[PDB]
Amino acid sequence: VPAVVDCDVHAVLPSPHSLIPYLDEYWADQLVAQLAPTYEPNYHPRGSAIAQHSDASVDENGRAATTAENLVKDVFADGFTDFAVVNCLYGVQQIHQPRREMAHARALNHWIANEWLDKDDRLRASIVVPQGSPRAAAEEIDFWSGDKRFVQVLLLGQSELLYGREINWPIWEAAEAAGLPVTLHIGGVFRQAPTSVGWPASHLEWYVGQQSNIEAQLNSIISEGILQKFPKTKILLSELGFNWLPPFMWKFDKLWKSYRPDIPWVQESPLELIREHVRVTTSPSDGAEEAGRLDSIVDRLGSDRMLVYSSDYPHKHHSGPRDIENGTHSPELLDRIYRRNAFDLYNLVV
Amino acid sequence: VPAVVDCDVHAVLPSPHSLIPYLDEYWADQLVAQLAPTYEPNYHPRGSAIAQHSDASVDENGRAATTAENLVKDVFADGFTDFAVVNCLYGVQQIHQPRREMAHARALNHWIANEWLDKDDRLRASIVVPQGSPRAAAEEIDFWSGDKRFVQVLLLGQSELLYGREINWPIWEAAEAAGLPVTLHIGGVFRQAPTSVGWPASHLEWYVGQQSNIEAQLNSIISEGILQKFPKTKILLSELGFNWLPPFMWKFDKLWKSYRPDIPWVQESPLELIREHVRVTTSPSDGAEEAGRLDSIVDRLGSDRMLVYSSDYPHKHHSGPRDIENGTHSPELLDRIYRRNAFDLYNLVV
Amino acid sequence: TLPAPSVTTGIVDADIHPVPQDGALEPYLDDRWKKHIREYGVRTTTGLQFISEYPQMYGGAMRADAWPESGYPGSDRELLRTQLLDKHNIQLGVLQCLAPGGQTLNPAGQALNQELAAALCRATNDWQLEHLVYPDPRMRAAIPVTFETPDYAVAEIERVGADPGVVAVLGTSKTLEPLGSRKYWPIYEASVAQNLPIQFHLSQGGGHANTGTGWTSYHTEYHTGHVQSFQSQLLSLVLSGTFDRFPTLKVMFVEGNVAHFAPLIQRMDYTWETLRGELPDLQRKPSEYIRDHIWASTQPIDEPEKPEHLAELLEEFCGDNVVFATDYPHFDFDDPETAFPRSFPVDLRDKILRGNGMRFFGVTN
Amino acid sequence: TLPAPSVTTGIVDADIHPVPQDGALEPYLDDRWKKHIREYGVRTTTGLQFISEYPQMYGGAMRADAWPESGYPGSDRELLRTQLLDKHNIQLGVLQCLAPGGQTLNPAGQALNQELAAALCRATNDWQLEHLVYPDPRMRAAIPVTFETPDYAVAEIERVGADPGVVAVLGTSKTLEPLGSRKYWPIYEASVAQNLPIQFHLSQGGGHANTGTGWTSYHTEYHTGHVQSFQSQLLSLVLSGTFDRFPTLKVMFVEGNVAHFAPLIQRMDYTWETLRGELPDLQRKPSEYIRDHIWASTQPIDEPEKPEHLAELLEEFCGDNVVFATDYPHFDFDDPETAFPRSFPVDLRDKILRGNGMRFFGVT
Ligand SMILES: [Fe+3]
Ligand SMILES: [Fe+3]
Ligand SMILES: [Fe+3]
Ligand SMILES: [Fe+3]
Ligand SMILES: [Fe+3]
Ligand SMILES: [Fe+3]
Repeated sequence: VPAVVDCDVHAVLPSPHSLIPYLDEYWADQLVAQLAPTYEPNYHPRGSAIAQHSDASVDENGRAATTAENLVKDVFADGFTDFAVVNCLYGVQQIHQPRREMAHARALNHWIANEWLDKDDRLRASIVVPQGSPRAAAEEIDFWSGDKRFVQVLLLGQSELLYGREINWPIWEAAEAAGLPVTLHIGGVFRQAPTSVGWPASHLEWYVGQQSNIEAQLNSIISEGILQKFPKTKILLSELGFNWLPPFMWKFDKLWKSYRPDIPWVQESPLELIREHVRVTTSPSDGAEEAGRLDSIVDRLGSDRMLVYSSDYPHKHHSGPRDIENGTHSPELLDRIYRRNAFDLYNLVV
Repeated sequence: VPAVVDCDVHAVLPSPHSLIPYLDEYWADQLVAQLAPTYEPNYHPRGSAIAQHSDASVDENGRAATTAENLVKDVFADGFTDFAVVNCLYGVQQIHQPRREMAHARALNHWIANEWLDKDDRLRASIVVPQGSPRAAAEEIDFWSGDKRFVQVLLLGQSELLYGREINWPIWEAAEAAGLPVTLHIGGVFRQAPTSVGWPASHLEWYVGQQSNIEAQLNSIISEGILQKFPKTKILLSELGFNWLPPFMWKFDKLWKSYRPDIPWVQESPLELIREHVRVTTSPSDGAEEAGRLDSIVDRLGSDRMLVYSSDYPHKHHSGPRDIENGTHSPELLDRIYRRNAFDLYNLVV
Repeated sequence: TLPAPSVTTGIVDADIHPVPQDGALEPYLDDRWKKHIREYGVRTTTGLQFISEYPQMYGGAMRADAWPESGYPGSDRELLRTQLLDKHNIQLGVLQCLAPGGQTLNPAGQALNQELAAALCRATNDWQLEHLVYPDPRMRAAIPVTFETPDYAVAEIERVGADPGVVAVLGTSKTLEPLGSRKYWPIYEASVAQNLPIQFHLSQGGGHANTGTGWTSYHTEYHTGHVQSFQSQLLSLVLSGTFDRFPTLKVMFVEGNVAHFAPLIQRMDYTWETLRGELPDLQRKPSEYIRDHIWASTQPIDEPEKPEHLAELLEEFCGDNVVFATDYPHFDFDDPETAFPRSFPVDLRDKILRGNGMRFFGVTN
Repeated sequence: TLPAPSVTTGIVDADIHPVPQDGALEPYLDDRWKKHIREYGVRTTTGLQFISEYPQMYGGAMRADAWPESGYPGSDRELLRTQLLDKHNIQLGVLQCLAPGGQTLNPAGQALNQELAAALCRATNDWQLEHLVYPDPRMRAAIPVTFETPDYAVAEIERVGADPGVVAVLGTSKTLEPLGSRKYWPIYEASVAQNLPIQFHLSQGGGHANTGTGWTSYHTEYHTGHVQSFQSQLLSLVLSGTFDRFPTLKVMFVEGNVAHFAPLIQRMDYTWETLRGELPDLQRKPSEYIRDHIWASTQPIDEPEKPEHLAELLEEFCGDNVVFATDYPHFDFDDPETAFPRSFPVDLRDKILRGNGMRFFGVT
């Protein structure tokens, strides 16, 4: 029996000090010397409406999801969820100094393993990797290969170079070598303008706009040959929406037809490659929870295998984690989303 | 005896068709179906006053240095130069399609050997490398390592990522292990703005300003530790001036004194490291050819092993390939500049 | 005085690419710029003398049958009259000249030398007016201006913008700031005064990489990626309140596809429901701006695996705001007779070929 | 009715960094912006909530003795009066606020929300005149303005620019276009119309990578790399003919160092000899604009290996346009009695400490 897996929930690092027990003295001393500048991202500004919903347990500082006890008390309360994949978005990937990036990426994962995975056997997590050095990124993936509670590699939607570049192929190689799916999460290294036409002037315009950059990562991944050179690769889009996929798929397919000899190794249609190797989390649902829209978007994708359930705890979205039921009348569809589609990613039984 | 080397003269590829006898059938049919777009760069606009001096043997279109016979005729006409090092700036590095980048860089170096190196044994050339993929650049260094008529590795001044980043290390690896110095020549891939404050609006703005990127590339190469991991590396600054070096060296040394524990592996000053590892061609001289100025610039560098002779054929600069003598009172200096320093680079004897 | 255009039995084609023949722009060029072009060419956001960072793949991305006896496709106005205007009953053919010479895409307003760029913009607008629009006013002009220098743009909209051979202001899809930036409001103001709408055509360049996350490698990435610029522009133009300030401004995204807009706008509304507080001066819900402000052209038409999805998505975007284009003489040219799927309803196709473009371009009967 | 700045026996300090105390801007801010900043912070060209993309290394890059009993260095008015203004007999010290304090340390003007940015610039200007310049009129204000929305910056210049407590207009070293671009001329016009000079201070941000060929890794790279921005902004401000259009315009490159300008300017001329014809409307040889238009601050003082080299190179720039700065309270703080080498010419030392600055700021 496949388990109901929450494919995207969040741990929030209290402060960089939480890294001190998992750091060599060289970096613990120096972090304290630096008055510990915090790499807390602006992806979900902590005081904005999306940071946490009002029903979320909070700590003494009013912050949700900074301890394994609060998250587990909230996510598993109703008994519906059996497992949750934790993604910690602390901004280690925006540390420019390549050695401090590595060390902090490692301590973070160590934080995740001791303060979260060891505290509840219903939690899994992604491997935060230093994307500034693809060599270090892959070594980080090998090191956590040992612990199987780590069930995917975390990458940010906006990278320094497109993930399909040769330069980035070690990360794909290390992920496939460990049998780990690769997830892109909303977030970015911000080493260029977030769009091809410059800097968004608000977080809202930025947040809506990051779907475009996922079109580019998927085109680059497929175009450069990642799915032929690493054919076991699985990719999960996390908290980037999904209703934008069909028109992108159709145009990509149509242009592949036009440019076959430019990319001869791509012998299957990008329609088929994406339905087979791409999975998408359902939170936010972006309007697919309205009447019939969930059947309509699955019709448009050409596939009922791609959408996997998530709650995106503890963020607040216009619709709730189970409101996707209002968009379908297929019991069998809700079964792929809640249970069976995620089995392809994590092979987790209840 | 050390031989008088012209450390920077330029072969000018006439048109992409000139590569056709050096490509596979795939890459040559594709290049003709594509109506042969030209990656001629704008580093020296063909119609501007720097592109060629008036005293140049031009070809049937009016272009200097499209043949070995036109360059050899002019460069060696006064018997003063024993060897010349050829750098073809044809912009294969701005080919985004990476397969075509490899195929056109390979075929460029084939054209250079067959129709320049095979034509006059006084000619040396650099290897052009496809820096879009460091591992593909590495393989093309190694492909030309048996032929010692290739005496250095060409890299553009502006790159995609700083040359000190671990992504780029396979280029210094392959360069060190084939004996070759690496030169940075003015030019770029233009995948960000040429300056840190936006795009230069004129060619003059761009041409003067490219010095800034060379402070950034050296600080990157030194600070990231290339001089300690590949300690035999030599770095030639072909055609980027040189008067800017001292004030940059002084600051880089000052701040190294404070920041040293951030880069512990650099245990010698950058001052010393730049003197021992970096040579700069002399055309353009940037006004060090005025009275007593060449002595001053050598004194500010704190060394006379750096300046290496070049004409920059066929480019026209305000001052000519030997007006540098008007800057110095030492015949020892000029002996170093005219042939001894470049023995450290190439070990070419009369 | 040239008459207003009239559409009756024929169609609107909102995107046609004519080219000046060699030297054809010089009569309209001050001599200082003719020399600057001989010496430096047109320096843009490349390190390349002649091409853009992504040159065309197969035969100039042109139709194989569209080449004149001599010159580039789109350079001979006879061939363009028979092969395009006559052959398809086009009665309003909006011209969008993308380059000053025999090249495919090398836009004038994108010269890093912005005094040069405004010059070629003015020349191009005089050349296409006397040489195409006035000989055959089935054609009209979308006038390129330097969006990156709003002073020279407001002046060119002022010089020629009232000419009846002019139906729209012409921009590029990529820019240094997103189009909702206050930087470009002076252009929107000058356009409202001349009762002109704005078309933004697919471009390279602009000053950033061609995606918001790196430069593309293969051609499937580059051509599919054009759509991304348009997604980012729509979001900036709507959320900045640009249409609160100019509530009669009409913009068309040209050759950015259409269907992808619909889920975009749906995601935009849905996020705003939670996060509207960050932008409390915006007067309307983001999707409510579409009907009056955002238009799109059809080429290169969307081709879903199930055809009935085309009309679904076009109604979700805004069925009144889709306008037909051919993109002649480009290789993915759209034929009015064969572009729509077999089941497509006739009321919608007739709007897209006629009424929809008529109302965007201020045409009556 | 505040008096014009009077420098006699004392010195000029061109770069002083005050910081508002927590909450102190909120008297000059609309309710909507107080709400905004509580909910969103001051978003900028990063993906980071509270810090910039290169956070400072050793203790926030502050000299460890300038921390008061409560606030951040620069936040105490009395400690700054004693540890700086008296201690070095600074008679004119120019405030340059690059942070509205509290939980945000990036310059106001670089907030990606430009409407927030202009309100932050405005509150800053009102706060620094009412809290520092007027109670202690030895300090004067370089007003931060929104260089990337010139409309808002012209409006601010016209609102407080004639205030006697205002002596300069504060920008940043990094920008989305090179400062020689027409985008910024309205701000120059509105500056000149108030007979105000403009100071561009070292900054991160701006829109591009911190070098023209990639993001730096190590702190030697980031800190040394700061001078490239300045090198880039000179070439554009000069070769654009900004100074032809605005012939009474004074710009100072604050904390970009000095020595490196000289062989840069020199290379500009040598290049311009051959290729001048690309820019024929350039009225003068490029080096000719320096003495009328381009100043620099000393700090952090260059340190050549042969100290004789220092004054040689400051003169190759332009000896009458080098002005002294402490950079209080930062770690590489320069001292007026100890900055210059023992063998430094003494007339050059006095007119840097005094003369040249009085000229830049219209002191008579
Ligand atoms: Fe999430
Ligand atoms: Fe050269
Ligand atoms: Fe088109
Ligand atoms: Fe087209
Ligand atoms: Fe400072
Ligand atoms: Fe400082």
